[PDB]
Amino acid sequence: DVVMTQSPATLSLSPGEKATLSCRASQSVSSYLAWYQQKPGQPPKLLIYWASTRESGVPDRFSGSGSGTDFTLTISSLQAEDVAVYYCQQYGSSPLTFGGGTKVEIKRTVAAPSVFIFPPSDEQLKSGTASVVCLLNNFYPREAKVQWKVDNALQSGNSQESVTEQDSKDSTYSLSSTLTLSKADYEKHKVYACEVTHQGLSSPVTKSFNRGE
Amino acid sequence: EVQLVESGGGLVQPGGSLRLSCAASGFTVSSNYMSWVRQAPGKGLEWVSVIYSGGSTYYADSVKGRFTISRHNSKNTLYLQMNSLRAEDTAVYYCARGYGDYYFDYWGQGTLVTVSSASTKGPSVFPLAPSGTAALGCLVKDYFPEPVTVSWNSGALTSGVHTFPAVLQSSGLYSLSSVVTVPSSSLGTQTYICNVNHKPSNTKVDKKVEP
Amino acid sequence: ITNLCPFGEVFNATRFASVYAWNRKRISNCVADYSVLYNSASFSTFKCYGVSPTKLNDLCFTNVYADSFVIRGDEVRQIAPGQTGKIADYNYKLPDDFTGCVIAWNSNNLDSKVGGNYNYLYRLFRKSNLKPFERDISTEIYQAGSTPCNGVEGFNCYFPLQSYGFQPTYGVGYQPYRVVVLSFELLHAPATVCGPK
Ligand SMILES: *[C@@H]1O[C@H](CO)[C@@H](O)[C@H](O)[C@H]1NC(C)=O
Repeated sequence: DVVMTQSPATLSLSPGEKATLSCRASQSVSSYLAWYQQKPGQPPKLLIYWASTRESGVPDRFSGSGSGTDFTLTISSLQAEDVAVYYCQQYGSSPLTFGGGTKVEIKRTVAAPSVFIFPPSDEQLKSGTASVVCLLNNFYPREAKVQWKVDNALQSGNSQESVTEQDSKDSTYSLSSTLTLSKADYEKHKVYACEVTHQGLSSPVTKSFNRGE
Repeated sequence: EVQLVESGGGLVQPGGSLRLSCAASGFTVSSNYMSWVRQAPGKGLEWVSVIYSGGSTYYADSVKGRFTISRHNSKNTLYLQMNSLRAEDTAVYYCARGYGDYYFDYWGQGTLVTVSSASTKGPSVFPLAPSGTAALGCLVKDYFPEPVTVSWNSGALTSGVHTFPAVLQSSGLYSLSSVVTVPSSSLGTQTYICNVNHKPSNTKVDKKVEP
Repeated sequence: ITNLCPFGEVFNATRFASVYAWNRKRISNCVADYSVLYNSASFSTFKCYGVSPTKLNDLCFTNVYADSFVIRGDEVRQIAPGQTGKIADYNYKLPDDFTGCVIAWNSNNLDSKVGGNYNYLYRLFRKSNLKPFERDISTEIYQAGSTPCNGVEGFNCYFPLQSYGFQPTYGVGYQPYRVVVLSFELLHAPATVCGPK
């Protein structure tokens, strides 16, 4: 069967540049190729079909070329709302197979995070579970480090991180670190701190709160 | 003008059965090529089945003999019956109109099919206490399965709302935090209520967040 | 031995037809040497269903129908009894009780063109599958959305015929294949097609 390989696996380019996504088939599939654009939390949208012909309603910056094994999808000018996953899909062979997908990222300017820390609610604390939430809001690049201090305690692996997808409006990320404790293992410490290290910060930002207030 | 609205997704035990329905508007499914295409969570798209304009049905090798694509012509509706579901069939399914099983110009919104032996559990919602600007939100914890839809003030506030993707805990249940940044002018004067909605457990939580 | 059947005017024809408008020639009132086809090295596919291949020189039929067209390489398997596909449903359907021989050979050196040969078409859209041995050359617009599509092409109104692009650099399975389907059908009229004595 045709094994449909996309390169590169991820692509990060500043806006206004030309992006070239390469797709390669294990066999020769002629011009029987389509390209799809899938936003996060949104169905895929057909961009081009027959490896060159644009779908109506697709803007003119998308184009395609190639034949047989090698194909290219070209975005002539990357803009803010093109943060999506792009799939090449053959339909010459009898089983329709999609590609692995290429995630396209936009290089905006470096933005320092806005950092908040949220204590556990008291209605949560009577269910035996405590959750402290450290929120990093509108930062770029994606690489940030969140270290938890519990009156300077060497915390290791007790937290879970969730990162939103890159926004189509301003190309910034948001991160949430959740630290989970037992209720009798919550109140043995007084002051909690979340320390964040990021490229856009000259010093690591520490946000702390007290249990007693 | 063309819309494809799906239903029937939910939690199902392994070896169970599930009947996905795709209603269509703007075209007749009795004279069009229709496909079901699934996407594993975190992985790429995979074509499942196709029904032709004349009624010929084809299936992928991993789903042949288990699934059954059909349509019911007098109501513009496409069905996918699934029997003996295994563990790797947990996926988001899309119904898609095709140009002769070549390319899919119109896609359905997609519905999630979860195959596990776990039970459906209603979420627990906890407020996040806020401290220019300030962030406030609510944490949805210990639910199964996806999705939980969080709106703010009956959907009237969509600016600055970050709904984080759910993470799998070591206990097997999911949790997501929904936050929103509000300036301090309306912080003490406006009440914010996050509508937590869970379709599988039928859970509606209108938990107000207050300073 | 006199008046051999004109298989040279069918197999060695200069221009073949497309599969939506497949040609039919009524081979009758002649004697047919089938073993000059079975011993020909050119034919890639030679499948006889209702009849053994070497027994064709002995059985006598009242007429043969030769249906000639051009399809893709991967679509050859659909020219068989009981198969299903685009060609089987909407272009050329064989019956389940089909007696005859399907012969297919690669014609990449004839029907392919460097700029693409768009002279060969196949029907893509139809409301229902064809009956066996049914010809449908209608090129009317396909009403796919049941809007008031009053003949004019556009959205949800597709042209039913798609063109096979044929180029010499294509892979096997996209190259053109000439297919001749011989259907030996035996009505209770006196038989006139036999083998050599
Ligand atoms: C076509 O012509 C070649 C050479 O002229 C011949 O060998 C072959 O038998 C012919 N095909 C027929 C008669 O079907």
